[PDB]
Amino acid sequence: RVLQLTLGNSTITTQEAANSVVAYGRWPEYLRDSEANPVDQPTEPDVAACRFYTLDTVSWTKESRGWWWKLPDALRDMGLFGQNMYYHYLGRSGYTVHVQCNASKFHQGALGVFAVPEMCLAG
Amino acid sequence: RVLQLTLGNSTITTQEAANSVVAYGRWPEYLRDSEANPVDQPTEPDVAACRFYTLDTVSWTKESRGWWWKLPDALRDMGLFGQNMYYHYLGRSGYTVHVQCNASKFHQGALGVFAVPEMCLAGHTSYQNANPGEKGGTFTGTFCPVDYLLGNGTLLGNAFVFPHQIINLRTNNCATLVLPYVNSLSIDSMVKHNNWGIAILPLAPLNFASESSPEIPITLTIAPMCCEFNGLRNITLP
Amino acid sequence: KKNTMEMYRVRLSDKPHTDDPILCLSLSPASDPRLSHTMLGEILNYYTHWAGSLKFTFLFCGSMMATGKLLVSYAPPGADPPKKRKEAMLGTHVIWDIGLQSSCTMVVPWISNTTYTEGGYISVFYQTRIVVPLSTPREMDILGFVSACNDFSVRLLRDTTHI
Amino acid sequence: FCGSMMATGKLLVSYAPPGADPPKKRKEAMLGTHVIWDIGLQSSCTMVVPWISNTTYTEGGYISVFYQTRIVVPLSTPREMDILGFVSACNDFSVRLLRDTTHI
Amino acid sequence: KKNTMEMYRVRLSDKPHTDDPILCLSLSPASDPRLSHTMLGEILNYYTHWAGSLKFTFLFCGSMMATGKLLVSYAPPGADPPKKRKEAMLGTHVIWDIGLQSSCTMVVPWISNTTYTEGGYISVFYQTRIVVPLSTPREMDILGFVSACNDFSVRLLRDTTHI
Amino acid sequence: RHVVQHRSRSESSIESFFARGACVTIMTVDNPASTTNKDKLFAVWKITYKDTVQLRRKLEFFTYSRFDMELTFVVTANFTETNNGHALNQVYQIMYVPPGAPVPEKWDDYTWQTSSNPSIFYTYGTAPARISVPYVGISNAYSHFYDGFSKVPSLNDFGILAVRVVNDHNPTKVTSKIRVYLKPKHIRVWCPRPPRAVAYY
Amino acid sequence: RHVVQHRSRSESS
Repeated sequence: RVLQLTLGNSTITTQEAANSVVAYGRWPEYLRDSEANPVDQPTEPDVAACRFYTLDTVSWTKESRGWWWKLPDALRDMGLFGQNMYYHYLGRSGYTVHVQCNASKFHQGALGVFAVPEMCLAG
Repeated sequence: RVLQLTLGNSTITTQEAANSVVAYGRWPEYLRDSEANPVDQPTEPDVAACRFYTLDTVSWTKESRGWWWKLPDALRDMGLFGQNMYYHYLGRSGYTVHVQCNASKFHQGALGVFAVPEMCLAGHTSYQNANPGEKGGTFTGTFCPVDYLLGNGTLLGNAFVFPHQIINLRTNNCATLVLPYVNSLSIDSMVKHNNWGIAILPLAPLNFASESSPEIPITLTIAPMCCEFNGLRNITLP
Repeated sequence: KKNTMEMYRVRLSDKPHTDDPILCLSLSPASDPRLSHTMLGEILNYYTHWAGSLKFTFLFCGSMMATGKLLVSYAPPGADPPKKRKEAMLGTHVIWDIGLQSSCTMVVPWISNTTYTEGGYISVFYQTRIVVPLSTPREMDILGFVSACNDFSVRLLRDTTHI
Repeated sequence: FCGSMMATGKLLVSYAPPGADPPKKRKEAMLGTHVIWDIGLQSSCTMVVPWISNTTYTEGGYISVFYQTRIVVPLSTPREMDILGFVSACNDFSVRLLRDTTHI
Repeated sequence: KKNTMEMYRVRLSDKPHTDDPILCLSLSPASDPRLSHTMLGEILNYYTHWAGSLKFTFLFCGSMMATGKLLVSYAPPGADPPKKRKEAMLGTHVIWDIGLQSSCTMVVPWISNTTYTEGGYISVFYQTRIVVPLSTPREMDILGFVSACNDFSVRLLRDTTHI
Repeated sequence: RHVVQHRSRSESSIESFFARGACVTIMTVDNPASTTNKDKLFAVWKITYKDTVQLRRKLEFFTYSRFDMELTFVVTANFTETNNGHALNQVYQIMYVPPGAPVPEKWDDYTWQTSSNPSIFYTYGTAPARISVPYVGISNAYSHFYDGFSKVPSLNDFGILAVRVVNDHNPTKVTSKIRVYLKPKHIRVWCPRPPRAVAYY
Repeated sequence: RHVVQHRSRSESS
């Protein structure tokens, strides 16, 4: 089984979405009417910018200690999402982070992929 | 009566669309299925780029001989239309050119607004020279093409074979031209090829009472209509 | 004026009441150097015989404040053109009030092939001089337009275009 | 607009949303959100701006006015007019947490 | 390589992460010396006008153990080809996982007659470098195949074959 | 002379106006006598309306057009010399090269044999030759005016007519002229324009 | 030059 997913002009291959986690069991959703306002006014460009963007790959080694990214920061130079992220003043968005990792059967190791709200780092 | 028209984030005021001409009685329309192809593939962004764009006003004087603009050329720096006109390779679009002109009751004169298909001018052999963009060019009475010849060796009195309107200040002071996409092809390059050309020439010259405003403003407001382009459309097979 | 923009504008002005016509246009659309090079005349030059009506349309391009009257007279063929306003009025005419309507249309019916001066005349006279409110200019321009009617007919192509 | 009944022209009333610096030229204004106000046709122009909220405790946006055309007058009519401007909240508008700070 | 068996194999290897494309093929099936002498191109040389889609198909011919990702980008006509992987990703592309599918197909639509460099590009970049389990060779080959679609159309025969 | 005429517009139709035979070129070829012969052994002419003012003007009344093309070849030869010229009846190859196809460069060029290019083999003395080329335009109408450029830093191809004499080693030089009579057919036109003067024609 | 063309294979017969 090999599932090929297309968003817009962008296609990726996934071995299977067999174990795909949803933070707090809450799927991304637009701002609901109960929490919106016709005078504090949003628009929905989830047409084109909402596509797969594939960052430059990182190289896991024996000495690697870890990597981290911020969102929506990482996508601030990523085409229409990066454009909208600067043209517009206020914005909201969920994400789907698919961390693929390509290894043989003769490699071994484990990664912990953690999604953190308000990931304030420090020295 | 004063009709206020909104396209997108853009609003203009029209005294009335009482005499608004449609070239050849054909309204702008997308490329129809009989002339389209799912393998020669268009898309329709007529959402945002298709808005009113208002060029920088020109000043009609006693000495003015005329002005001219090319399309889609004039809109090549006009926001999303200008963006699409360069990102995409092939495009088609009709237009709505609303030539407003603001004058008192103590000014007098007449303009002939002419929409020309394939308005090849001549003293021509130069892109920058033949495509002045947003500001357009001007005619002469003797490069810049000749008033009475339209540049193309062509008595202006016969120019009324083209889609046109007459802005005679004593009567109406505005004109509207609804231009459909006209070309030998259903779709074509916008950057290499201008389909339409607007030409505004004072038929009757400007004149006015003693210490009136010496030069009145002619304002062009061009709205793309049924703007559609190529065609990034790729099929990925399993 | 010829081969300029001024060759299309009949200037009205303020000057002594001479009943000489503002214009007197002969209705030879094929051979009249004025009507000859109109689109109508350009097509008629391609044919040998033709018949129908011509609608002429004079358009006033003065001030919204200007007021006055013109006499647009039609002289049928065989009649020499009228030289004075009375002769024009006692014939077929339209008194065109400028202040009320900015244009005047006139459909002439008996237009036919020259051969292979007749046809008639459309003349314009001052009925009244033009009245302006203030320092408004006392120099206006009237334009004129011509076309065939739907009835109009041509036949026996005679392309004569060489160098 | 508080000029003559004879005056004619066009103004460009542009709205710059918050976070966007104000437009400096008429083209920048036109390519954004704007209203072309014909003076000779309507003596006033209204514009409802939506995203107004508390400062803290320069942002909010801009309403700019440009000459699209210069103003045309018939005769010795003065070429010096005045436009007034008025502002109000809408029915939707909302305030809270009173902060009377009025002392001497 | 030309006029040998090696002219058909794009070699993937292990070398510094330069985002230069593995290949950048221009979609001029009639005049492009690569696509020119394909069967498609051989037939297109017999005609003057043609239009349709081309399906390209890259086939990985490495180990069953090899793993990695390639980026197969499509640049439409009028756009110069992408030079880096990010430019390619922000356009139209397919991330081809080698370990999961041994081939990748891509149907390009806007192919038409040259005249009488445009057409677009199919580029291939390393998204990831290729991962092998052991002393398995780190030098693979990808092949490429091209064909017209059923929609494809030619007309006005132009046999130009002389000595 | 002044006659009552009923409504009649049939002859002002586009077909009646345009579909009229008219000479568009006079090609010339000399017999392949190896005497002093240059250039002369074969004629070539790119089909175009821009070389005859009548058709050019009538078309430039409009912006866009479509039409088939009935070509008719009137051949006329004679001996170039006072020489008591005896010559067996000559045959003329009248090749039509479609648009975007190679042109002959020699009498013995490969193009003359090419199967693509339709050729008439006309025996002198017989009825004038004739072919009907269809609308061979790449676009959907012949454009007389094209506001636009080839590259961003007017002209349309109707084909070529090449002509040669097939008879090989002729002793007497026979000069020949082929008047090409073009007749547009099934004409459609779009977007009328003012006519030009007869100035730059 | 870049013209929209419908399906046409008659001449490739």
